[PDB]
Amino acid sequence: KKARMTVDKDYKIAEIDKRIYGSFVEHLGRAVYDGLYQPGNSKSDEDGFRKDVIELVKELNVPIIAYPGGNFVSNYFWEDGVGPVEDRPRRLDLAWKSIEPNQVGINEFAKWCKKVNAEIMMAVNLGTRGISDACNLLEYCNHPGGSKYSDMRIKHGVKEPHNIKVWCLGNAMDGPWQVGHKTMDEYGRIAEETARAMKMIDPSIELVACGSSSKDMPTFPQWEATVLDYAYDYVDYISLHQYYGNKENDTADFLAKSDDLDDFIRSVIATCDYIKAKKRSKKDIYLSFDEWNVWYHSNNEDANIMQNEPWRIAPPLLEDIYTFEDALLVGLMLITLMKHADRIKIACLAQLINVIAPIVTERNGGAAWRQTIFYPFMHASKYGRGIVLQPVINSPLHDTSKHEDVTDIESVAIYNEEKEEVTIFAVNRNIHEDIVLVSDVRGMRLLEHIVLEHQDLKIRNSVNGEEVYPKNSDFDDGILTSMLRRASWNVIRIG
Amino acid sequence: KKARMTVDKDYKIAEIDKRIYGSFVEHLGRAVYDGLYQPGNSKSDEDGFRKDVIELVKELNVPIIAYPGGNFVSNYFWEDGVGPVEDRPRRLDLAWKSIEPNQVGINEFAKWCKKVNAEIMMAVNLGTRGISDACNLLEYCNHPGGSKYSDMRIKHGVKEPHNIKVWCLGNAMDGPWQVGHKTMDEYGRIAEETARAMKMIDPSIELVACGSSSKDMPTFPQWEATVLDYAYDYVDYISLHQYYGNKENDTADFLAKSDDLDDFIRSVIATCDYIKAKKRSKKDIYLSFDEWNVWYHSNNEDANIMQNEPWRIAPPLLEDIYTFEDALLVGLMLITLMKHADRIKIACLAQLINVIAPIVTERNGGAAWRQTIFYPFMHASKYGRGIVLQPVINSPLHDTSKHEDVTDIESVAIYNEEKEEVTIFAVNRNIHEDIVLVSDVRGMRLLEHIVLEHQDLKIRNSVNGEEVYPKNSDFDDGILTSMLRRASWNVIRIG
Amino acid sequence: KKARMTVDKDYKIAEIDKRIYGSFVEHLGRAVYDGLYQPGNSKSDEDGFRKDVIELVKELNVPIIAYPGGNFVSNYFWEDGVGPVEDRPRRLDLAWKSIEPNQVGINEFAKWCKKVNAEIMMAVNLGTRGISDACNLLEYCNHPGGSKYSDMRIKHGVKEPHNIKVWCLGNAMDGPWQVGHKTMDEYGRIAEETARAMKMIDPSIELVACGSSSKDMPTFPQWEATVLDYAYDYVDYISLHQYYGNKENDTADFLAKSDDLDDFIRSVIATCDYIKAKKRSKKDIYLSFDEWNVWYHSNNEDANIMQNEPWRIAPPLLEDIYTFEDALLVGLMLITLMKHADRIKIACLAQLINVIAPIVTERNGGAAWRQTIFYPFMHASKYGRGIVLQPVINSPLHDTSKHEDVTDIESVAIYNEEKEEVTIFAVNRNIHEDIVLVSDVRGMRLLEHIVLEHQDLKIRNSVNGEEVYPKNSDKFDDGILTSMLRRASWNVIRIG
Ligand SMILES: OC[C@@H]1O[C@@H](O)[C@H](O)[C@H]1O
Ligand SMILES: OC[C@@H]1O[C@@H](O)[C@H](O)[C@H]1O
Ligand SMILES: OC[C@@H]1O[C@@H](O)[C@H](O)[C@H]1O
Repeated sequence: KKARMTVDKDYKIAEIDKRIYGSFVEHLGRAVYDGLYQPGNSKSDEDGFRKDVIELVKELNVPIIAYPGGNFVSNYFWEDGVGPVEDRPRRLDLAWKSIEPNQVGINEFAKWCKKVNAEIMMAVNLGTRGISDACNLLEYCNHPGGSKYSDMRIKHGVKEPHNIKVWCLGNAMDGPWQVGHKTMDEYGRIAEETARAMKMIDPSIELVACGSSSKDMPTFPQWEATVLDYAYDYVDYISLHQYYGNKENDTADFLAKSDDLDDFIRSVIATCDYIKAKKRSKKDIYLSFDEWNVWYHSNNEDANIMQNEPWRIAPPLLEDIYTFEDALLVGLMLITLMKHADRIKIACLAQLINVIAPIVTERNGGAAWRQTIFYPFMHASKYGRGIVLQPVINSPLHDTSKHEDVTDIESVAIYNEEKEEVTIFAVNRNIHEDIVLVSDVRGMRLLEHIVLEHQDLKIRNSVNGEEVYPKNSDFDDGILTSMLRRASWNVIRIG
Repeated sequence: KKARMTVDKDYKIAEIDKRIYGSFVEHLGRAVYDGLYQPGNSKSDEDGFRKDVIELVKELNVPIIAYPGGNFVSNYFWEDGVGPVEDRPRRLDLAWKSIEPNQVGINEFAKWCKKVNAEIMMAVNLGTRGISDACNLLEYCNHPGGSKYSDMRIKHGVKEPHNIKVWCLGNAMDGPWQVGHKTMDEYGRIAEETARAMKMIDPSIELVACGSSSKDMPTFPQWEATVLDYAYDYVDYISLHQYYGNKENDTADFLAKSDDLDDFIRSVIATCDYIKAKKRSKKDIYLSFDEWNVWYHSNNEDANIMQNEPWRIAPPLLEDIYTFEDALLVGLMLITLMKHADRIKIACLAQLINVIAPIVTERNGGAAWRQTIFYPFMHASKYGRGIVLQPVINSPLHDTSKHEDVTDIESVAIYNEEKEEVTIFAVNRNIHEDIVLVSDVRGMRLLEHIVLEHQDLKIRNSVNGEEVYPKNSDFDDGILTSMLRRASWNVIRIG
Repeated sequence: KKARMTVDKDYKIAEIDKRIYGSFVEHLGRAVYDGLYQPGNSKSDEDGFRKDVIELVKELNVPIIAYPGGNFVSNYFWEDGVGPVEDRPRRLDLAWKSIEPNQVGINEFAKWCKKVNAEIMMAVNLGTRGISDACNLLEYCNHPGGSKYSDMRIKHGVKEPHNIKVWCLGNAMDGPWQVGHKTMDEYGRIAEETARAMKMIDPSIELVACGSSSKDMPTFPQWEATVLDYAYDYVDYISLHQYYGNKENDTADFLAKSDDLDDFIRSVIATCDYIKAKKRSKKDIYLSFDEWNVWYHSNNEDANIMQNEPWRIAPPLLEDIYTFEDALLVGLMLITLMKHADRIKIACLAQLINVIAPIVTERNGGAAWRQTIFYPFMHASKYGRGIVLQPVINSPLHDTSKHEDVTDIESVAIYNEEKEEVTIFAVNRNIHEDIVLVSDVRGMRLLEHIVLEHQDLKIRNSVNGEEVYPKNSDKFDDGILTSMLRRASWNVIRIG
């Protein structure tokens, strides 16, 4: 019932890179068509972008958006999505068994990222294409002018280069369900050679090597080791993907899965440092966690849609509707991301609009709304800039059906120096027993105490109203005392 | 003089897949140009197809035709053969040192297949092209509309999709004489990935993985093992190729060669089942015998042509003129195919027109006529539909120069119970002795004994007449007693 | 003081293939643009070709020129350089951080080679491209007509096929500074299948497989053995690359480096013979030394030009200005090449115009002069055609900072039978002592003794004048030719 945590400014983990509050838009389902892009809608601007969605994205303070995939990119031909729209083909999207009409391509999606105050992180097709097509796309986007592909961008109506900073070398290609599956050795080579050439066009870019499609793949983490062995000198990040689900309907074990996330991350870091010692390099590889979220609700509808009604434009795929308990895990996942901010410098919640997303528009042009997971992310991105202090914590333990010694209270604190504030994120993942956390600030004024709680752990949000929303609700010597209700998300700020 | 055999509808082998009576047209020599396609000719229809050639193919009841190669496909660019004929290029055909004019492409050959009531088995180029080109060709042929390459087919004048059922992942590429020669691991990888992508576009197709170019390559049968190991989950067949020759002028040892055919088939079946165990699959790989024939007569003239008269259109290559003994061995090969109809589901006489073919057009628009090998195939395709019955047979044996204990009488019975007939196929390949076949027919009337025989084992057919052709030449109890002339082919039907 | 040589016309090494006097033009720096190709210029002809440069090349009697690279070729798309010039794109040259405007492509460069009496040895892109693109280029260039790419050539205004004889399968691709870098097994496989398919289009061409970037690469010589293992039956040559520098500023050691060249050539020959025994083949692979020169003066200015000033048309890259001691090592390398004429059949001075070149044009459109290295190459190419006789030399030796037992004199005799000339090429690389060379022409009138010498080993040529240029002599009565060879000199002594 008690839990003691001592924060101290002097005990840093690292500065937060803001790109860990990024997200991800794939040409999948209604992410784009009847998603952020709805040409005649009364709620859209003259370019067809839903303005209410733009506003909801800006509320999440997303600085970087992965695009356009995802499994989609591994058979995408980028030239299909630029130039006059009347001349753009329709294409089969093999990954998601849909027709892609290519109304949104590089230039429309870059315009959209301007409107939501975000940058693109661009993925290139290394499934069915290779080096020279990555070079062309990079020249098109980043070279000012005076060459075949920069002048082509100019002739398409974009005089200034997009100057995309981070590029991703394909998508995860270790699974037998993706077009252009590669062995680790094949992918290591194409990534090394694509990376080599791209850095010769634009040496200021950063590059992401793709890790395994999940930690459960038998080739994890040898895949990461092999790719980094080949490409180390030319890439800056390795990517990780992780999704969690609660089909077993075990909310106690569900919220313990953040422990598996912590272990996955350290595994990837050890793998990077193993290859570091092997190359005798002084460079550190950072982590790009460019696919993470809860994902399990829509699994069976998606299987129906493929292949019952295949080859639709914008079929409603991956439309997970999230519960309060899902928001609790998304919050736990964010706490775990923060705790490893010394190595994780990029992360993308997957995905942003409609597809397993914090932001939903109702089908056929309907209204936009916030899912339960919208709010833990909004809080983390708003108050979680600054310096991650080392959580030194003793907290009660519990076991679940499949995890052991699960921390009762997961927590981290982030000192914003320019603002003299200190924000403490804490989840009580004791489903039953309320707990108090006593926090010895030895720093270094109790601003507020925002909470995400609800009676019903399976409650949902909808276009008819949010049942889950930040209750701006609930310190005086040096020790801060606030109470963590069972199954709750807590944002405690100090000034 | 005496050989005995028990026929019994309870010792089934398998139901015959009629696709074992298939054939093969490659863009080679006079197969197409000055072959089935002759636009000026008086005997040609509105599309330029020779109508007498069309009639002869239908007499063979060929249900499936492989196209368009062959070594030719390994450097073929299928876009060169579709669209307005005025804009189609002339290409160098490296395999056969010829100019391909591309007057006949997929759409013309598909129309021709309709007129001979056959359908296409399409090979894709995995020599100099790869995944995305195979996907484009499949989309073009099988996707109905609303996408780049399907709409391209429609605009080219073919509104409905061809819906090609069986595709071949390349041609054999183990030979140093083939453009795009692959190692077995290289071919396995590209076959695996091409098949994976193709089945995402059209999951109803079947795919054929290529075997060794012959049983005599050092990489047979490890090539088959390796390809199947990579691609097992996505393919349905493995291909086999076999040609026999009588360059040594030894008819006895020549006719013994279907024994090595049987052994060859067993070797490939064992290879498939070894991999099935390795995979723990419940699927059996079936065999596609998409190249088999006698071929040796024209070998020296083809050296002359490729080496000194290169880059012609329609050079007269591979124009074997077949003898009566060649027809006997073709019959022995058809019997062996029938004996393995449990695993062999597709087979292709290589080839259908002019090129090592049962059908010949003279040259420079001359008349069409039937080679000796035409009639064993016509008999087998006409009456060999139904259930292959296990041959329990005790026959005299003989030695030849290079074969030991060769059975004198080779035989199988097919039981068509929807017509209530039992057709016995038998060859006496003892050339020096006549032999009586006592056939115990555990019942279940004789309707005819049909023969191909001749005194002159080297006699040929020609445009001036057929010397080898079906003769109606000649059981009461339940015991079928049939006299099998030395070096003869026999089709004895009971009902 | 005394070195003795025995020249017998019956002790032969081999007939000299004149393609050992080849050179090389890459789309690099000012080789093409502001070099051989200058449209506006008063010195330029109807095609835009500097006529003064054309005549300078013709004096070197260069029979074959490799083109278009070099690193450049490894990401070159040849179609960008043919067809109407108004429709040719500008492209990023990742190798040299330049813009390639493609005003000179294969058909302009083929015309230029006609004007200097040379042929192209063409390199195909095996970096980012492969089999089918090499087939297309070979058909465009060598197939008469009646097919897609041969007719395309005709449509572009070249009715006759170029009929290019020697093709180079990519460029060396073992280095991490190269677009499309390959492991030895990757390159082995791609070279094998490119070669196989190309020889089906035109069986009369000859093919060069690429060796390592230099002997110093860790994968040398295993790269050469693997590529030859794969492609042996389909290729005719293996390539070698060698450059030398004098950044340590040690003239004696510098001039000893032809000894390393000799060791390098033998190592590659052994490698060929190893694979030959492995293949039980009756065919020897021949050597193509298609990059060799002195190269070091311009390294630092080159590093500055990328970055700081990247993506220019025609940046002034690799503009080494050669000293007299550089010309001596160039002469020593040509002597070494001559001594291995039985296996080296193609060699390429890298490069011909402005880019580490014997011929310079001064930048922004004039005026064109000859570097110090121009002249040993001119002598070797003009008088070094015939039979390499076997060098029997008793030369005094000397040690240097990093080399031992270095001959003071390097010499080789080339017997021309259609002229009754013998030519003795000799270098005295003892920087300190004149040496008399006694040649016993067990033969068989002294025709001349040409000399390249100077008091300043660091003196350079320039547009303002040649400081280094040929002179006579100093200076044969029985069957005994005696000739004093100066301190640090290049010597061409001719008999008739
Ligand atoms: O997040 C959506 C999909 O999940 C993963 O399988 C893919 O990378 C991505 O396309
Ligand atoms: O039947 C002709 C040729 O036989 C084999 O050589 C090839 O696969 C095929 O093109
Ligand atoms: O000679 C110029 C360069 O030297 C080597 O680096 C390359 O092969 C070539 O491009």
